[PDB]
Amino acid sequence: VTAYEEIVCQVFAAVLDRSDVTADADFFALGGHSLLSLRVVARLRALLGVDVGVRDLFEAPTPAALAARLTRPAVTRRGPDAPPVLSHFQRRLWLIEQVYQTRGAYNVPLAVHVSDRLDLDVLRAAVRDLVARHEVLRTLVRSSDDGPDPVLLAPEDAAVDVAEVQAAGPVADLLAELTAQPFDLATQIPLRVRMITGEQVDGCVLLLVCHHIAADEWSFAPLLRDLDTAYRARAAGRAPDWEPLPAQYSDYAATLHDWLGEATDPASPLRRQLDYWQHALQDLPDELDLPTDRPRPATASHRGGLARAELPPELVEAVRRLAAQHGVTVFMVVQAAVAVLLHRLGAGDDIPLGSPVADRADEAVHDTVGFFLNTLVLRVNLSGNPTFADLLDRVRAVDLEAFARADAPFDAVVDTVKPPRAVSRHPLFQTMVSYQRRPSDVDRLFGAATRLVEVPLDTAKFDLEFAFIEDGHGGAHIALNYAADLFDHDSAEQLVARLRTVLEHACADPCRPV
Ligand SMILES: *P(=O)(O)OCC(C)(C)[C@@H](O)C(=O)NCCC(=O)NCCSCCN
Repeated sequence: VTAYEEIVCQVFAAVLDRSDVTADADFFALGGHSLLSLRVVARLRALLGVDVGVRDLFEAPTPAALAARLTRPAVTRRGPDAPPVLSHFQRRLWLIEQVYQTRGAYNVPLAVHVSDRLDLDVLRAAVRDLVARHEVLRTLVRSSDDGPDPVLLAPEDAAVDVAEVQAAGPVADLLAELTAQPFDLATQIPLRVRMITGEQVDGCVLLLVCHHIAADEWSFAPLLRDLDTAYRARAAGRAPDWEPLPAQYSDYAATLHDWLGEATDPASPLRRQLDYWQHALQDLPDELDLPTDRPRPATASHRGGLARAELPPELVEAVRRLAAQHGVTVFMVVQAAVAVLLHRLGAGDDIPLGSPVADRADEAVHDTVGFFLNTLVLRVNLSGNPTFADLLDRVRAVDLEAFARADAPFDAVVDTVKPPRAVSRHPLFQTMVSYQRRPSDVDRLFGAATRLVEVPLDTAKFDLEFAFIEDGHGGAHIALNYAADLFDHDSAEQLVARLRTVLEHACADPCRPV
């Protein structure tokens, strides 16, 4: 759970009086000492509601270490002969592709504009190095009577897919097209690389497409970092000089599945967290009464669109200050605003919102390539018509309770709650909200001038997905990924504009009833 880390950083900043704090910043190096540690401890006790002492700050002086400390064995690397192991995340992502024709909805794109057209032969060499380094990028998933089995391809046997694509038409729609092309997870590695060139592009656009089975959005930064390292080494005619990974994805999965235990074991973390969710999701609505343009079709298509809401830097700043002043994360403010929006549209007082939560606290995977996002149902109650400030308190309590049981796999939660099912409706929630932060310092990759370009998706995973996305340097926008079966594009533009309006009012006056 990243939220503990963000709150610690928040406290460091207010106590040390700096706008300086990152996940790796040492409290004592930043000007903290034993006396000031009292104020960190006191504030964290009031915001997180757990026993913290100077003890923990001494042992774990960084926000990353402190957050992981006050919340299970460390990931251990297995032997060189170690067979691959699929995490329950990967098994669920494989299962999604069997239940539905997703049309590429579970591919994740990463697109980088480059001022120089890259060398396709060096690029292919660098991708091979990237795949050799990260086993998850060359792990196939084959079906069997049972379910899926991992198949780890040897580096020599991992046929990478790297190609140049000339752009006649515009590149942004071409990016969406390349992103949606399907992976056969049983025969192709879950990574595709395309270099878009053309008379209308200056340099090239480098497109990495992963299947989510091998990458979440936190994988963008190590993917670009490692690919940049391999590219520049191969351009110089040598293999990259790599510090080996502290852990492969299968190491993480084996450790996690061993600690999780079996659901029939009453002392297992799995059963204990499932029992929490069974009670926390009792009497859940099948779905929220949302204003759609078309009824829910019999078959889900995963066709989608993308509507953006721009946020003035003043608004971004006000939202950060509103979060800091109420002791919540920026995500929590966005989540509360989504709940108010659905509430005002007539969804009721019981608002379940799905949200991805990264399981990346262990230092061995904090910055590695893989899929670590569990999906949690964050159940927001809005009865009693409280203020926005009251709702921020409710949302913090709901989220911290939930984040303490973030390891129960979402598919096991569904199996435990047993909601009424329907293929055209995602179970337990149909609206997701998340907070995302794009990589910083990716401006000078591959010896050129580089910048990320966002890819307009033609797919959607739920009815609605709201993402508060920070670019790598202080900018932010809201992206609404909507199901095209249900919403016209103009309806989605209006929804995401209303979300911004709720945020404007909240920062202006959070003592206003919702
Ligand atoms: P933090 O690590 O920044 O600071 C810890 C301090 C406050 C320095 C703490 O360790 C401390 O005060 N140490 C000094 C303790 C000491 O000297 N005790 C002996 C006093 S002489 C009395 C003999 N009878």
